[PDB]
Parts: sequence; structure tokens; C-alpha cells
Amino acid sequence: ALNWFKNEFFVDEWNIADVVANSENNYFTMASERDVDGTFKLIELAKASKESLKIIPLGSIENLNYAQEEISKSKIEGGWILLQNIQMSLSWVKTYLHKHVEEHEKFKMFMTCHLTGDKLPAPLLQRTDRVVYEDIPGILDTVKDLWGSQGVWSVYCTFLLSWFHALITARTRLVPHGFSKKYYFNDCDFQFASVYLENVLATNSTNNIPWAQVRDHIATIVYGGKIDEEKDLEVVAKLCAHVFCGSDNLQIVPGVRIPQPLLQQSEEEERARLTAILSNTIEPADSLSSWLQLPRESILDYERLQAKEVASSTEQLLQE
Amino acid sequence: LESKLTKLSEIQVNWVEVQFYWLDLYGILGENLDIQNFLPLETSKFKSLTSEYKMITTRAFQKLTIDSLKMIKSSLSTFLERQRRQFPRFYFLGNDDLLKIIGSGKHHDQVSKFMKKMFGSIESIIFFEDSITGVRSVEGEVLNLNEKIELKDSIQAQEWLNILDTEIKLSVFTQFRDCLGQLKDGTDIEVVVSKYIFQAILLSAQVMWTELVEKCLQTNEFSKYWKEVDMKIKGLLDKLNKSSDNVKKKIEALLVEYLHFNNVIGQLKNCSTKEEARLLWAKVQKFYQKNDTLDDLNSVFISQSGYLLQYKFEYIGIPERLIYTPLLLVGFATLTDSLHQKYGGCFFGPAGTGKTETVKAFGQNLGRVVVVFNCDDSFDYQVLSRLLVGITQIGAWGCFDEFNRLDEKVLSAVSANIQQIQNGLQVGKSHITLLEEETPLSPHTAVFITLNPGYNGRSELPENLKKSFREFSMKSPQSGTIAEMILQIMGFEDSKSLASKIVHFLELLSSKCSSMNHYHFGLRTLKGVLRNCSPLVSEFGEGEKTVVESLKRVILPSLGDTDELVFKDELSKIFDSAGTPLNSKAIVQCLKDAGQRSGFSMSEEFLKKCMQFYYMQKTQQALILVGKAGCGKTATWKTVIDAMAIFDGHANVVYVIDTKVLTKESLYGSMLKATLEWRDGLFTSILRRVNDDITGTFKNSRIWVVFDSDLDPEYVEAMNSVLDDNKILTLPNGERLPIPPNFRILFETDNLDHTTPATITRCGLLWFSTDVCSISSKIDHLLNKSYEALELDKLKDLISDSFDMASLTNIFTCSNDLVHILGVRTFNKLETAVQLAVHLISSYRQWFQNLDDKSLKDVITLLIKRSLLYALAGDSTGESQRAFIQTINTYFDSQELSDYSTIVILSFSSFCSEIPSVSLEAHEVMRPDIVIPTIDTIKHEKIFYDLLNSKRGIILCGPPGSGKTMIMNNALRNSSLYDVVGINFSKDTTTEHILSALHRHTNYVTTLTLLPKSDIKNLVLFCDEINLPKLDKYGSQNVVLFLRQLMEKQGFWKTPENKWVTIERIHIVGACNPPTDPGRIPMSERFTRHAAILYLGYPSGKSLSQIYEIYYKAIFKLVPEFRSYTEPFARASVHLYNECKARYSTGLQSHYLFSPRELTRLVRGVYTAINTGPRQTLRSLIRLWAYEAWRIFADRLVGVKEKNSFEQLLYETVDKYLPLGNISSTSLLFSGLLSLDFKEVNKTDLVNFIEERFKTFCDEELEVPMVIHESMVDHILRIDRALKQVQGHMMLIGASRTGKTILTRFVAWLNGLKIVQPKIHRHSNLSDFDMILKKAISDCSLKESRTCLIIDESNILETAFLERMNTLLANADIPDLFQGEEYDKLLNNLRNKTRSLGLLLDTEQELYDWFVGEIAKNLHVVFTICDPTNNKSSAMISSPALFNRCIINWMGDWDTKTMSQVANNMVDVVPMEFTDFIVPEVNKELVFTE
Amino acid sequence: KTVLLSFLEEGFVKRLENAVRFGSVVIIQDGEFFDPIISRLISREFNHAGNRVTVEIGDHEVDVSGD
Ligand SMILES: Nc1ncnc2c1ncn2[C@@H]1O[C@H](COP(=O)(O)OP(=O)(O)OP(=O)(O)O)[C@@H](O)[C@H]1O
Ligand SMILES: Nc1ncnc2c1ncn2[C@@H]1O[C@H](COP(=O)(O)OP(=O)(O)O)[C@@H](O)[C@H]1O
Ligand SMILES: Nc1ncnc2c1ncn2[C@@H]1O[C@H](COP(=O)(O)OP(=O)(O)O)[C@@H](O)[C@H]1O
Ligand SMILES: Nc1ncnc2c1ncn2[C@@H]1O[C@H](COP(=O)(O)OP(=O)(O)O)[C@@H](O)[C@H]1O
Ligand SMILES: [Mg+2]
Repeated sequence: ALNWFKNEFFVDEWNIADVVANSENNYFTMASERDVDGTFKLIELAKASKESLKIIPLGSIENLNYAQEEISKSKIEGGWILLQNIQMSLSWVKTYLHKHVEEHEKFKMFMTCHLTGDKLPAPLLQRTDRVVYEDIPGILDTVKDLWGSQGVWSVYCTFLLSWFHALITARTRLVPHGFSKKYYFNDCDFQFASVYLENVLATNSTNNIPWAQVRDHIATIVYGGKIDEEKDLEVVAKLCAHVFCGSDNLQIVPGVRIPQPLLQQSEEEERARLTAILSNTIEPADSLSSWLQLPRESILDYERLQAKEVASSTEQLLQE
Repeated sequence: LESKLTKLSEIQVNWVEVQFYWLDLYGILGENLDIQNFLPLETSKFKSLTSEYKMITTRAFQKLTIDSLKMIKSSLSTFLERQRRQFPRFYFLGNDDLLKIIGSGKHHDQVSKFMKKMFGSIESIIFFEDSITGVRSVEGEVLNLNEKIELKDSIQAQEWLNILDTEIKLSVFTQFRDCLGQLKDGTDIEVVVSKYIFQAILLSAQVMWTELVEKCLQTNEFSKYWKEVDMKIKGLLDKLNKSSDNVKKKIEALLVEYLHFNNVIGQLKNCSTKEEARLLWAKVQKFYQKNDTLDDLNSVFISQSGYLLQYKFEYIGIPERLIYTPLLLVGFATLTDSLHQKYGGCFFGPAGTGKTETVKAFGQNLGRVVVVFNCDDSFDYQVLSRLLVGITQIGAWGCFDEFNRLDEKVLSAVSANIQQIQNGLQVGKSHITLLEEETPLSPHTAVFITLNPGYNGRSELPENLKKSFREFSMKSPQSGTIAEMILQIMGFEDSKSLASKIVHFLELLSSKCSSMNHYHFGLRTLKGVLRNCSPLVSEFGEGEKTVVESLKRVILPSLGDTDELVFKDELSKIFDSAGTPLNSKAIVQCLKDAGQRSGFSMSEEFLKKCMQFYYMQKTQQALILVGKAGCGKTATWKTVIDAMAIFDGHANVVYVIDTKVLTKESLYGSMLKATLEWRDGLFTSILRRVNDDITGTFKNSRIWVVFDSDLDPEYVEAMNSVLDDNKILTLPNGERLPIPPNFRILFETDNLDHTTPATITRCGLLWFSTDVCSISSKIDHLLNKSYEALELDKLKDLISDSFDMASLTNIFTCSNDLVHILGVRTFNKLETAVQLAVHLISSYRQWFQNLDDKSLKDVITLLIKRSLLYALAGDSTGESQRAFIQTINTYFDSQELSDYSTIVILSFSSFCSEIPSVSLEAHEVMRPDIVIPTIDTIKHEKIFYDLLNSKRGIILCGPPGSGKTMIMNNALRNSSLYDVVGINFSKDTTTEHILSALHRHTNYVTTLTLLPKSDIKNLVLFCDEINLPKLDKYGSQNVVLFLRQLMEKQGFWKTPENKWVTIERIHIVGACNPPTDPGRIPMSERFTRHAAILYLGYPSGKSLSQIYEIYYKAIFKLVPEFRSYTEPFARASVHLYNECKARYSTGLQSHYLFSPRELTRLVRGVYTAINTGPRQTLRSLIRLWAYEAWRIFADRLVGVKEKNSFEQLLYETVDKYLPLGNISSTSLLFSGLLSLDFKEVNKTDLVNFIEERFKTFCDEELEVPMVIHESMVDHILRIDRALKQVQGHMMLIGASRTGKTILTRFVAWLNGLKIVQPKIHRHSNLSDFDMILKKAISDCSLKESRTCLIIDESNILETAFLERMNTLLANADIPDLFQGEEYDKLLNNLRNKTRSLGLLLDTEQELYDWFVGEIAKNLHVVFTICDPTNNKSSAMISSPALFNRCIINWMGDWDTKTMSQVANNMVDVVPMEFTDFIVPEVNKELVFTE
Repeated sequence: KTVLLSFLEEGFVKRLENAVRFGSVVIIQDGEFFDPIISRLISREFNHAGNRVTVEIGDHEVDVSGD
């Protein structure tokens, strides 16, 4: 019901690439909460646009002087530059950065701050475009994003790994029943799991895929490192056993079935077939419950609380 | 000639240091060729230093040189940087060790001393005829090099160090290859274990194991290999008993490895299918070997989970091998996964779970020594990046233990460097840039972090740093497996059941005990109980008695009262029986002998605690002593060290370091950013002196370091690498100080609320449940100590017989029912009683030779009763004091001690005959030292002087204005034995202020010793408002702990030079308010233990009437016609003060605090108005007193309701006591501007005069169009009255633009003062305020210029400005301003001014007193506060010195009358009446004007 | 004739003194970081001696041009 307004009246949305490619300002500020970062998004975006980032974290006087010198140099000849955790240098931001922004054509500067941190100065913040980086909440949208970011078995295992990452990132945002604490699995875990899958498929040319090894390594080493409690490890192992069971038929979603690749295909047609079988999937309204294999009570309570909060806030908003 | 010997020793130490520095300088530049041409200026400086050294040597054979050497040490810093660039491992050495290692041109023996700091696993080098043939590990194991290294005199250090480093790898690879060939030949390992080194046998055994497991995995059987491994393990177990110590350690570690092998084989055998067997085999580490690698050192690679790592072939010696738990294997797997992509491995979880040891075990399996670093708050960006650039070049694995300890800014700053090293390792870059320098990057390097999340006072890692690390949880280790394999290796007959019983017992002890903070029973205490059961096998044997005895000796001292019973019940019900206890005859005899030597008493509890401490210190290096304040911890460890020194014959040195009195930079050390050099702290200097052994006196003598303060995590936790198994100290500059086995650390505190479980499990814990000493034993020991500090035998016998214990215990029980300020237990009060009684007996002993036995007994009993009263009930109210003296009189034929009984010169008398007549004149009221004596005043004087003559600390406490400084100064003014220095404390006071206030009163003489400047008089250190110094975030006070250290230990530690001083003739007297007063904080009992506490209540109403009628008689000696009116004025003033204190309380406003200070100020104001005035009638005198009461009492009132209430109170008081027109504030106008005398004046004439004066001031100084009004006339009259006084200061509080600074400037111009407004602005520091105050003080004193200082509220940038102003107003000068060279220049200028004026003043004290008098006379300060709600203004108002000196004049907002007057007077000059107006019909209350 | 200063730029006092001597119109940005050296300019206190008017700013006195 909440997404009905967005999907009915509004026909477009902008990601970070769209807002950085359609803004006249040379300065951008991205805010993110604790235990989430968006630096890799900037790295991939700069790689796509064929430009070099100068990552300059703040917090020390030497880094402040280096940032001043690099800002002057990049205003002289060009090039991008990025500032990490600018709230650690509040005095520098208040004086030098404010004076510089207040006072080239291929020069853009990105600043990353924390939403729960100290208050940034209003005159600086209003003079720069603002982006908020959050993980995409939809499951199928997350699968599509992870697939579009990217023998045939490597591609198929990448597809299954993207599905597993989307499932676990969807499950990790349900506090009392999905897990025990607030675990957040960033892109580094996905990259490490993909490297492990490539290494396993490279060292095993017999095509007898050791799915037990992949299951244990993913559920214990890669995605199980941050897991602290025993029951969270058990549920991660259950999810990895459901996804990486290694069978010809694999119904990870009650409406999506992935046939295993055959021994006569190439990577291009395999990627096309997997994209085609991903495109036909229609996400139901109960995809937060049926896809994650959870009882309806917890999902219903969470959705009801979210709906009550958003409706009360917009009712308080509309009256004035 | 003790001073001569000390001077000779100091000169010899300085000469030895200078000789070592010159030897290093000659080694680096003076001897070697082709090295002076690098820096020609430094070469010339070295030549000049050589000439100076040669001249000094010739003069000595037949200071300044050291200073010149230190000056040219800066020019050698970049040379040392290049030298460290030459050999990467020099980054682990300090500057002095680098100088020693370069200067060893031909001796080559200095290398082995620092090689342990360099490599980390080698303690010495075997030398044979100018060649290297062997290398010796830390554990004593010897490795013989493959080829003998030739040595020449011309070659310098780093070339042969590099070839030795390569030769170590070649030798260990050669031994590994030979051992592997021998094992492949088919021989057993029992003959190979006695030939090659341990790393070679471990690696060959692992390679053989993985090869045979692969061969068996090709098939599907495991029984035969399991049986063979079992026979090998049993053979090693049988061989362990018949081998030497080194072979025992080697066989133990091989047993660890083979037990892991058998565990893996057993896991594989019980497996069902082939796929699960392949899974279990892929999960565990495998040690392969390339058969096509031509390179020798890269022929061994380690495979796990499909990834590969390269063996480094570094010598590791004999490490304590970790038991291969499944958690350890999963940790190895995730470390391999992190290291495959050149990331950084990370571990998080609760403390004591095996993270740093896991990293070290992984490094040892990879055959390299993991360098461990203990992160600290002092690690800024430069230090951390220098450590990173030092571990890049070496290639060793850096483990940053406790990574959360870093500041969050540094965590964000080092993220760029960590990403850079990761990218350089990934892309195979050769050179990376850090600190704007390009450095080589060894491809073997890595970084590890082991943080401890979830504890307070720790930062949280930012995401950009956490994304560069791979973290793994380590919440729960496996205690059962560790205990089982360790007990199997030790040779215990029963291993599995015993380990299960130990783990079950530990779990039951954790679950079934009181859940306080310091009960942690994790892995660390299991390792401790196993290590304590290790050496008990020689006396108890392998079995169950050994483990129950070790469990007792490890856990029991840390248990409480009921937890001990629970522990005993559990131990009796889970284990079969308790073995035969230790005889312990010699040690208990030594404890008894030491106690008899020190005068203590052996009770059951004290002896039990001593035995427990000795047994738990026999194997645990660090001990924490906890319990109640004054329980007996210090006595316990002192007597057990004395007994242990007697028993073992080893001399013992103790360093008692107070942790919280020193900052962290003073304790561990600080780096000077202006030169990037390292300055040693205190603990680091002590450890370096112990390690270096210049004189070799610490070879066989133990060292104890006692941290006698609270356990601050930010202080103690920085020694985490010291306390644990690492036993190393990691300095920020890179120095690694090893901890010797005999070096032990003690902790002494009372509360463990703020401590962390990380630093609790590291140290052994000893809890003091109850007091170790009985009460009567405490009297006995105190009496014996006081006697030793001093016929005598008869006096001692009768005094000891006087203390009847049966009455004493009931007296102590009845003492508990009274109310006590600064609540201290009666057990801690006996010091004052015993010391006071002994001092009185020793003082009156000179008259004890001329009286009978009964009179002697009666006098001594009365003195003991007086001492007991003033000790036990000396800090209670008057009624409680009367009740206690009645009780002690009841509980003791003996002479009765009344409420005012005393002894004069030897007859018992009272204070009624000791009250003298006072000839108080008129002019003597202004003198602050004039005190009118009463019974209470003279009694307090006698008891305070009595306590101070007994060499004890005194804490005078009472409500403000009780008279604490009054009684003290009046008692010490008539005595020529002590001097009083005035120190006032604020919310921000440091030890440096106390030391500065004593530098101009005391002398540093080396014999260090802080003797007073005078030689016949002691010095009294008066500290005022001890409550005011605030707590930190961890509930501790710097100043209070400094005072405790100065009282008990009789000294302190000098911060910059790190030498212990000893205080000799300084007594500490403290003044404070009760803790129930707002703004005050409680103080720890560890400070109030050492000092006597006295309650000083307010004088009674009739008493105050008596003193103030004496004052009024003194005043009215001027005017004799009103001599009969002194008593009504005293009664009226006392009633007025009582009514003001009762009605206007603190509940209405913050600054409604009244005191007898107000009455004294009223009397002094009445005196000034009488003296500077004409002949007064009765009505004029009444109006004068009413005006003085208005300007003293009602100035601080804020509300118009309060003003009207005070006016009607004044009317009521005048009508009641003094049978006169309006006496309102607007109707009383007393001023001396209109005449030559302080007479009452009218309104219009005063307004006209002030109009003319304001016009002249505007035309003379600056133009401001301000309109006179009646309220401003009253305000300017009271400001002029306040500034006319001697030592008169103001605090004008009111809204902005009411007119405060312009009014003060106009008053100062009227009185001829000089306005000095500080020009404090933005980006201004404390230094500019120092210069402003110093210039103002100099212009006030030297130039005799009357200076008025206006300090606006916006001119206080920091709280230190407020502290400086508080010091200025409390004393008369600033101790911090005039010190050293500035002090000498000030004294020279003061001497020149005194000679110019013509006074014959020559002594320092007289000149300083004249300076103080001049600055008090000629300086007045007027404050200005706009908003009294702000925190800075609230602290300014609530400050002790500012409130007790300034006359608070509340300007307030403009009332409607002032607004109407100024509006009429400023719009009367414009034509407003040009139109018709009809008068409206409005109410009287609605209209504000006429 | 206008001139732009700011409290966050070094050399503020010298430029302000030169502008006061010349008589130009001065605008200062970033007023939330007010500098108390100009407190005498804010208070508009004047010292008159003949046809000249002097104002103390910081350490040394300067003359107000009148415009
Ligand atoms: N066995 C004993 N026999 C006699 N007197 C004892 C004994 N044990 C302790 N005392 C007395 O107890 C006093 C206080 O003990 P101690 O000096 O050890 O205090 P502490 O532990 O340092 O105190 P705090 O932690 O409060 O600073 C000692 O001065 C000593 O006179
Ligand atoms: N097999 C093992 N695994 C883990 N810890 C062990 C093992 N054997 C002994 N220990 C003990 O556990 C302790 C581990 O300390 P650790 O948790 O690394 O400290 P920190 O938490 O400060 O890094 C060591 O004192 C060590 O003696
Ligand atoms: N003979 C006396 N009897 C009682 N009170 C007196 C006598 N002489 C002076 N006083 C009062 O004692 C006060 C001293 O108080 P003080 O010790 O300065 O307070 P605090 O202890 O808060 O510093 C003086 O203000 C004075 O009014
Ligand atoms: N009676 C008055 N008539 C005219 N102006 C007044 C009067 N009283 C105060 N002022 C104004 O108040 C200002 C002085 O206030 P000042 O003492 O500098 O405030 P602050 O004490 O907050 O520094 C002057 O500029 C003046 O214009
Ligand atoms: Mg640790």
C-alpha cells in the first residue's frame, strides 16, 4: 500500500549516477547512517565515467594539508576528489571548506558524512547537492542491481550468490525474528564470496562441484564472520543450504526456478538466459514473508508498525 | 659528608652518561672514515665536541658538554633516519640503542643486547674468534649457522646484520630439509627430536603428516595411521620424563602438534562418506612442498580452504604452542581468507578468548614472528603511520592489539594508509608513499587487529576502515579441549574426566556466585590454574590433589565472604577429597619475624591474606589488591616482601608510583612534536633502568612496582601487552621493552567499578573481604610505632595499661550512633587519637618528675580522654560532642573531663579563666588578624595547635564563615615556628599550581629534598576548598590524590626529570565545606584517612552579640556620647543577619548565601562612615547604619518583593531595638563627593554635581549621550563607596546596556584610578591574558598607579581564565606569573624600587610582603556579567574566591520608574505639544508615569 | 567604494584600519564568528579633540574619516 503511491503516480527515480550526471553543481554531499558506507559506489561510478578519485579521509592535520593542496591542484587542472568522514574535521570544514565553497569544468568533489553525527554547517550544506545512500529494500531489485553490476558455471554461481546476498540482506533488516542483532552485510562479503567461488571452480576442473565446501565456507567464513550468536549462524547455514544445495532443480522462490546449465553453452547465452529468467519474476506483496520463509506474524507486525509510523507522520504533516 | 657523597654520585652519573654519549659520537663520526663528509656542519660540530671532550678529559686527568651533545643530537636525527632506512629492523630501536649499535665499530658485543628488541626471538649471538657460528633463542635453544660469518673491523653493523638475517633463513631451511630427508628415510621421531631445532622438526612432521593423510585419503582406511600416530604420541609421552629442560619443552610442543594430528585422524576415521572426509580434510591446514621450486626459501607453501600462503622460514625458537581447538582452525581459515587478497585479518569479542594468541599461533605456523603492538590514546596519526612504515620495510606481521583504544579521528586518518598498503600488496607495487617519503615495500607484510567492542571509553571503527578488514567472532573458546590436551601433555593419569570436572566446576562457580563485576572465570583463569598446577607436581604429584590445590591458590583470594563458602561446598562436592595441606613452616616463620620487626600483629585473617598473597605471587606476575579503604593492603604487601626477602635472601626494591597524580605523558612518555624525539616517562624510565643494568645491581634482586591509586582503564589498559603472556612494553616511537621474570607489578585500590574485564583477568586478584587487623592490635601497633618514633618504660607500661579493651570496644560501638561529616569509619580514626595522646604525654613528660603516682595517672587519663574525644567525636556537632564527652566520662575514680576542662602550667582548669580582656581600639577593626576570643574560639585554637604540633594533617570543615581561616591564622600568628601559605582551590586546579605556590617558599637541595627556605621554622601548606577540584569522567581527583600522596608517602614524583623527592618540613592543613553544600563533591576515604577532621559550627546568637558589641564599643570609642548604644546596635545587627539568613535562602537564588562576613563588612563600613564623617546625632547614626545594612545585605537581592521585605524588616528591627524618616534605598544617599566628609546629601544638588562631572568626563575621555536617573545615582554611589575601600572588588550583574562598564569607568575617573580593559578577542590564548595581568600588576605595584580592572563576562574565553582570576582575587598575586627568570627579574626590579623609595628592606619575605600589601592597596577589580544563567557566568558567581571577596551588586533590569524618568528626560527637549489632547480615563495601575 | 572583509581571513585588522582611515563602506561576512576587536566600532564610542575623531581598535588608535 505504501509503495502503491510511488509505483502508481511517479514514473521515474534517480540513483547516484543520475543525480551526479544531471546536476550543475560541482559539489556533492552523501550522508549515510552508522555501519554503512557508500565509497565503493563512488569508486565504481568514477570507473564508469573514466575519472580518478583522490580519497582523502579527514581527521588529522597532515590529511587536512594534503586535502587543501589536492583541492587547489584539482581546481587548477581538473580531476575528481573525495573526502571521507568530514565530521572528524569540523573546525576545518567550518572555516576553510566554507570559505572555499562560498568563494574547472571536470572537477567534482564528494563529501561523505554520517546522519547520526555532528551537525554540519547550514550555509555549506545548502550550497551543495545532497544524496542519501541506502541499500535497495526490494529483493528482486537487489538481485537486478547485483546482476547488472557484473566458464558458464562461474556465471551460474554468481547468479546464485547474488540471490543469496539479496535474500540475506532482506532478512537482516527484521530485528526480532530475522536475526538477533543488527547485522549488515556490505559488498565486501559478496566480493570475497565471489572470489572464493571462482577459486573453487578454477581448482576443480572435474565438474564435480563441492557444494558442501561452498556451503560451509560461505556460511562460516565469508558471511559467518560477523555472526556472533549461535542461532544466527544456524539460520545463515540453513539459508546457504537452501540456496547452494547443488541440484538440477532449485526453487529458491515459489515462482522462480533456475535450471542448471548444460555442457554445450557459452557465457553470453548463459547470461542472456539468466537475465531472461530473472526478468519474468513478479514480486508478490508478501515477498517479505513468503520469499524469506518466515511466519506471517512477525512480518505483519513489522509492516503494520512501519505503516502506522509513516501514516501518523504524514497525517501530522498534511494538516498544516 | 653525605651531601658530598650524593654530589659525587650525581657527578659520576652525569660523567658516565656524557662518556657513553661521546663514545657513541666517536663511533658514528669520530672513528669511522668516509662518514664525516655527509654533513660538513655536523662534522665541524663533532670536531668542536671532540676538542671540548679532550679538554675535559685532560682537566679531569690532571653539563655544558652534555648540553652541546644534546643540541647536536637534533642534527643526528636524519642520520639515524637514513641508518634505519639501511636496515629495516632498526625501527624497533630507540635513538640511544641506535647510537650504541652504530658506534660498536669493532667490539661487536653490543649487538646481542638489543637483538631481542630487534628480532623478537633471539637473546644473544654466539661468537668465536671474530666470527659468528651460532645464535641463541630466548628459551636458551642454540641454532648453529650453516656458514661461519667472517667479521672485519672496517665493516659497519647493517651489512653483516643483513647477511646474518639471510643466513638464519638459510640455516633453518637447511635443517628442515635434512630433517625431512631423515624422516622420509623411515626413522622414528624420538631420535630426530634430539638433533635439529624445533621449527625444523615441526615443519617436517607437518609435511609428513599431510602427505600420509593424502595417501590414506586416496584409499579409504585410517586405522593403521591412527595406531602409528598413537604409538608415536605414547613414545613421546614416555620420553618426556627422561629428558633435560630444553628437550622437555621441545617434546611438549611436539606433543601438542601430534595430539592435533591424532585429533584430525580421529575426526576423519569417524567420518561416514568420502565427500564429508574430503570436507573435513579441506577445512584443516595442510603443509605442502613444491618439488619444482628452484628457489630454496619458497619451496614450502601452506594450503587451506583452497588458498595458498608462502612460508617465510624465520627462526621462532620455542613458543608456547596453542591447543588446536576447532575455533582456532576456523580462525586460521578466516585469516587465510583475509590474507589471500592481501587484506587485514581482524578478531573481535570479549577479552580473554584467544585472539592475540591465535594471531601469534598463525604466525608461528607460517614460520614468522608476529610483532605485537598495543594501541593507545597517545598514538596519533604520525606515530601510527611511522609504525606502519616501519612494518612495511621489515615484512613482519603487525598485530595491533586493542585497536579500539585509538581515537576516532586517528582511526579515520590511518584508513588512507591502510588502503594504500592493501592496494600496494594487491597490485604488486614496489614503493609506497607515507609521510611524504617513498619507501620500499616488502611483499610479505600484513596487518592484523584484535579489537574488544562493547566496553566504555573505547572508540568505534568507521566503516571505511572496517571495509578493509575481515572480522571474525571469538565469543566462546573451547575450555574442555584445551584443559584435556594440556593435562594429557603434563602426564596426568586422568585427563578427559579431570578436564570435564574442571570446566564443570568453573561453570558452576560462575553461575552459583554473587554477580559482582570482578568474577570472571573464562580462559585466562584456566590457563592460570594450569600454570600454577605445573610446579606443584614435585610436591603433590599428578592427580587430583594438585589440581584442587592449584584451584584454591588461584581462585580463593579473589572470592568474597559467602562466595568462599559456595566455593568450598562446590569443591567438596565435585572432587573426591582435599589433599594434605602445605606445611609452610619456614614461610610462616618468616612472616612472623617480619611482622615482629615491623610491629604488626599476626591474626588469623592477616596471616591468611599474607599466605594467599605469597602463593598467588609465586607464579602470577601482576597482582591487584582490592578491599575497603584502610583495610591493610599496604601493610600486607610490605610485610610479605620483607618476609620473602628474609626467606630467599634476595634484596627487594620497591617503587611506589601514584598513577592518577601524573598525566599519561608524564607516566609512560611523550613525544616532542617540535623535534620528533622521544622523552621518557616514569614507569618507562624505571623499566629501562631495570633492563639496562648499568651497575648490574638488579641481576639477583627483585623489583616491585606498586600503582597505588584507582584503576583508570585509560592508564592501566595501556600495559595490556605487559600484563599478559606477551610481557613486552610497546612505546609509541617503536621501542619494545621486555619485562624480566623478576619484575612484578602491584595494584592497590579500593573500587573496581570503573575497571574493565580486560585488565581484571590479566592480573591475579586478591580481595580483602574484612579488615586484617583487630582494633586492640591496631592501638598496640600504633603505640609501638609512636614509641619507636621518639621513666620511658614506666610511662609506656602505664599508657598500655590505660587502654582497657572492654570499655574501649563499647566506646567505639557507641561512637557509631553519632552523626559525622566526611564519613570515615572508626577503624581509620585511631591514628589521630594515638598520635595526639603520645604527643601530649611526650610534651608533659618534662613535668612528670615532680608529682605522685595518683596525680600522674589522673592527668594522663584526662589527656587520653581529651584525645579520644577530639579524635572520635571531633567532627560532630556541639550537642553530639556533649553527648560523647558524657558517654566517655560514664564509661571511665578517674579524673573527670568536663566540656571545657583543660590543663595549665600541672593543674586542671577551665577556659573561663583563659579569656583575656581586649583593648580593641577604633582603628584596629580594619586589620584582618584581629580576633575577639571566646571559649569556643580559644578551645578551637588550642585543639588545632595541639593537632598541628603532633605532625598530622588537619581538615577543618564547617559551614562557610565559621572561622576556619580565622582560628588558623590567629593561632599561627602568635607562633614563630610555622609559616602559612595561602592556596585556594577552584573547579580546575592542578598539581602544578601547588608546586608553583611552593617554589618561592621552598628550596630544592640534593641530599631530592624540598626543604623550607627558613631553617628554624616549619611551613604550613594551607589548602582551601578541597571539595572544589572536580572529578574526571572516572571518579577521581588529581589534587586530592596528590595531597594523599604528600601526606602518607611524604613526597611525590617530579614530572619532567623523573626523580623521587622527599618532603621534610611541610604540614598540610585543609579547609572545606560539608558535602551537603551544592557544588561540592565527596572525597575518597583514602585521603581523609590520614588527616584529622574537625567540625567548626556557627557561633551562638548571644556569642555573636558579644563579639559584635565588643566591635561596636571599639567603634564608638571615637564618639563617646553614644557609648551606651553599643549593645542595641549589636543586637539589631545580629537579629538582622539571622533574619536575612533564615528568610532569603539558596532555594530562591544561587547567590543568597549569608555569613558573619556580612556582619564584619557592616561593622567596617560603619567605621569608615564614622571616621570619614562629621559629628553624628542619633538619627544620623541610625540612618548611617541603615544605609550600611542596605549596601551589605540587600545589594544581592533580585526581586522587588525581596527589596520591600528587607525594607519592612529594617523598619521592624529599628522599631524593636532602637526607639527618623524614610529609610528606603532611594531615600538614603550617603556620599563623600559633595563635601570633604562622608555626610548625607540631598538629591538635586548631587544630580547637578554628577551632571557637571559627567559632562566634563564626556568632553575629556569619550563621548556617550547618557541620561542621569535616580536609580543610576544610587548605583554610582554604591560603586564609588565600594571602590573607595581598601581591597574592594565588585561583581556588577545586570542586563546589557543598563550601563555598567561606562559607570565603572566614570567612577574610576572620579577617583583618579587608571582604567585597564583587557583586549581579549578571538584566536587569543592564555599567554596574552598572562601578559595583560602581569603588565597590570607591574603598573600597579612598581609604578604606584591606582589601577581599576574591568573584566567583562565575554572576556573569559576558557575556564583557565576564570581560575587565573580566582587566584588573583584569593591571594594578592599570581604564583604562576613570577617564576624562575621572571621571578628573579621581578625581585631585582622590586629591590631597585625599594632602594629608590628609601625603605631598608633586604630579605625576600619582607620585599614580597611589601609587594603584596602594595598590590592589595592599589588594585581594584570590577566585574561585569550580562546573563547570570549561562554556565560560565554561573561558575563565575559560584566560584569561592570571587563570591567571598566581591561585593555583589545586582544591577537588575530597568524598573518602570527608571524607564519613565529617562524617557521624560530625553523627550522633553523636542516640541511635542502642538496639538490638542484630551486626558483618557485609565486606571492607576495601568499608567506607569505621573 | 565598497570593500568586503570577513572574520575568518587573516589580515582583518589591518584592512579594516586602512578602510577606516580611507572612509570606505565595509561589509563583513560570517557574523556568527564575531571578533571583539571591533567592539569599539560596534559601540560607536568617539573621542573628540578639535576637528578630529579617534577610535581605538586593538592596540593602536585610528581616526574615523566621518563617511
Ligand atoms: N596486622 C596488623 N597489625 C597492626 N596494625 C596493622 C595491621 N594491618 C594493618 N595495620 C594498620 O592498618 C593501617 C592501615 O593499613 P595500610 O597502611 O595497609 O592501608 P592501605 O591499604 O594503604 O589503605 P588505603 O587503601 O585506605 O589507602 C596501617 O597504618 C597499620 O597501622
Ligand atoms: N589453545 C588456546 N587458544 C586460546 N587461548 C589459549 C590457548 N591456550 C592458552 N591460551 C591462553 O589464552 C590467553 C589468550 O589471551 P587473548 O584472549 O589473546 O588476550 P587479548 O584478548 O588481550 O588478545 C593467553 O593468556 C593464553 O595463555
Ligand atoms: N571573635 C569572633 N567570634 C566569632 N566570629 C568572628 C570573630 N572574629 C571574626 N569572626 C568572623 O569569622 C569570619 C571568618 O570566616 P572565614 O574563616 O573567612 O570563612 P571561611 O572558613 O568560609 O573562609 C569573619 O568574617 C568574621 O566575621
Ligand atoms: N540613562 C541612559 N540614557 C541613555 N543611554 C543609556 C542610559 N543607560 C544606559 N544607556 C546605554 O547603555 C550603553 C552602555 O552600556 P554598557 O555599560 O556598555 O553595557 P555592558 O555593561 O553590557 O557593556 C550606552 O551606549 C548607552 O547608550
Ligand atoms: Mg589483546
